[PDB]
Amino acid sequence: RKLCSLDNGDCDQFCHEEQNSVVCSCARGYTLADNGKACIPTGPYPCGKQTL
Amino acid sequence: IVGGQECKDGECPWQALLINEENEGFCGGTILSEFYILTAAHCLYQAKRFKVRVGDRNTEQEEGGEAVHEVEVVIKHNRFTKETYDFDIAVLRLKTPITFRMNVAPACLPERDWAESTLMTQKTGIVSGFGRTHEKGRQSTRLKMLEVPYVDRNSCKLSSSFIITQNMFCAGYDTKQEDACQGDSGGPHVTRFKDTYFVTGIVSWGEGCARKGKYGIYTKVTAFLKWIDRSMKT
Ligand SMILES: CN(C)Cc1nccn1-c1ccc(N2CC[C@H](NS(=O)(=O)CCc3ccc(Cl)s3)C2=O)c(F)c1
Ligand SMILES: [Ca+2]
Ligand SMILES: [Mg+2]
Repeated sequence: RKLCSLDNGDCDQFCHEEQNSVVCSCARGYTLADNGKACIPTGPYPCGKQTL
Repeated sequence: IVGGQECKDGECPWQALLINEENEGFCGGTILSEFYILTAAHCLYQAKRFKVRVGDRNTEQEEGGEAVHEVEVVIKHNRFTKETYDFDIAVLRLKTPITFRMNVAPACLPERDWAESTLMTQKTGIVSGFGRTHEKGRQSTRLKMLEVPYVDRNSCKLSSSFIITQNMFCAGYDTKQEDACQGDSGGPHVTRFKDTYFVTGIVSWGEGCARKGKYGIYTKVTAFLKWIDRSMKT
């Protein structure tokens, strides 16, 4: 397994393979972190998080 | 939900409940955004007029987070038919936006390719609702959730008395007494990935509830992602 097939390419959320390299992205309401892998909620009550 | 567990505080915040004129739940839905609810198209035939309740976990008490919303626009997939149950999907635009808070938050919509290769290949998804707790009983007054394994598509087709189209998938158990049930339809099937829950299905139909050799049948949300996006822009 390589790229997106290897542990989701180290992405928090979406993983795409472009020109043979991993490209991470995030759901609406999240911004891709400076490391280009993590997804940071832009505001309160981001989608898909339990309200704990 | 037959079997499974109660949703505890904050655990199923994307659950919505379609309530009829008598303030009784008849179907579930999934909160997609402040203005939109995802449900099953067949649910639209179970009540003449209905509203959407969010933030409820116990239909017998008032925990202060509950909110009722009127529906402004019903967007039903133009290909749905009771004859095949294919295209069992609809989107509701609410008249007023939902206020997110404890027990009220949207589920994430995933990207299609990634959802098919990474979410639907996970061992399990989670189904939730206020439906019956046994095939012959009454609706649950408490919101429940249940972990349901993804079922191999070939096995799914072999087990079914009706055609499983490409817009459907199977989840649940062969013999274990756990499954969605009456009143759960239209509700969420979500898949967890790194502590984030993505919409993967809509509770659609089953030949009874938790029957041996039968599974629950879900609308494949990944097949409708462009349709949902289009529906949310108008
Ligand atoms: C034969 N056609 C007229 C209808 C049809 N075409 C394809 C599949 N079906 C259906 C088959 C069975 C079916 N039934 C029969 C009764 C059952 N109702 S229910 O409220 O218990 C729903 C139970 C569920 C159990 C698991 C899930 Cl995911 S939903 C149900 O959904 C149903 F609603 C549609
Ligand atoms: Ca309540
Ligand atoms: Mg079964």
